[PDB]
Amino acid sequence: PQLLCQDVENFQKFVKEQKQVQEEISRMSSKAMLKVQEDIKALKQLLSVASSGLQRNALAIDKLKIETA
Amino acid sequence: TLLGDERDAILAKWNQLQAFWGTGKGFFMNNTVQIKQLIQNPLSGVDPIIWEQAKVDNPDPERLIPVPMIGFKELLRRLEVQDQMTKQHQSRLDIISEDIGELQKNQTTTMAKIGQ
Amino acid sequence: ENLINKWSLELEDQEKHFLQQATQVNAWDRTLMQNGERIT
Repeated sequence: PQLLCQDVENFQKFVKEQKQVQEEISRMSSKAMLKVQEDIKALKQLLSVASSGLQRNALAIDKLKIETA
Repeated sequence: TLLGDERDAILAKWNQLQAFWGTGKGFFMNNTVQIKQLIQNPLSGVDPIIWEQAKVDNPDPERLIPVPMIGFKELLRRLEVQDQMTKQHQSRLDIISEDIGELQKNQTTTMAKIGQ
Repeated sequence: ENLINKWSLELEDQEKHFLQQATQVNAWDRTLMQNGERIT
């Protein structure tokens, strides 16, 4: 029976060790991923603000060119 | 004895040998013709059948190919990749924001010159 | 037969948890890709 009672312990050892990897995944929970979408949604609106500023600049540029001419 | 056999099922259950891997068999879509070269001739030990079913259920097949996920240690490595990608991601957002801010400052200066 | 019971029990439990964990990892990866697109 020693074989059986050693196989039981080694088997439960392997299983518990894999449960440890389950525990590691449990620790690994990710949230900066949730932050990435916010960062990108903000980068878009900021680039849009810059675009609006430059688009306001272009009309002044045309006015400057024509008036200087 | 069915006791030792149930124990063998428990032993192959929670394990890295993919012997009915503890119902921990789970597939992730890792972004990726060489696709059709890799996605067939199946992977490191995943069953051809479930791998084909995964390539069948994989969303964004052009934006992602199937990748074996091996237990929860692989989930851990995946979350590590996730955190690293998130770091580079907010860093790239930072680069874009710096570009936008420089644009706005120089545009303000240009506009002020326009008035002169 | 007691420890044999706890073996299968912990198996099923931690397996359900780890499956949900791989699922959360998949979701985080989906969000990472989707935000990378906007970054591009």
